[PDB]
Amino acid sequence: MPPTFSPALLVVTEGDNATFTCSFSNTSESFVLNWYRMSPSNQTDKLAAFPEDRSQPGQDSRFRVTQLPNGRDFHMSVVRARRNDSGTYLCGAISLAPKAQIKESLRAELRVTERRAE
Repeated sequence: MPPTFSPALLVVTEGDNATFTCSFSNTSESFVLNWYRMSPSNQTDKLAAFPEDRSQPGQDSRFRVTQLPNGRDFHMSVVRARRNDSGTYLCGAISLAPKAQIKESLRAELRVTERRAE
């Protein structure tokens, strides 16, 4: 039922492929799923989408969407995360029609900790 994005806090190490889970419910039989970073200025920046609504080849390819065999569950991965990727994130969906509008999920935190000594 509700548009969800979890865990509410993900803690990872520098160079990890940091993954969150989105979950969505819709009346529309088909839709675009999309992903955002939320700024301290309270704006949002587009990261990735499925089907790919990212438009341009200037999108950072580290941000990955993968569709799960659950049928309505989705893997949002920051492939090779650095300390600068720490911040707030949130998920969304929108129908294929031109009259559509974005349904957003609740927000979560990404936290990237220092690469350990070995």
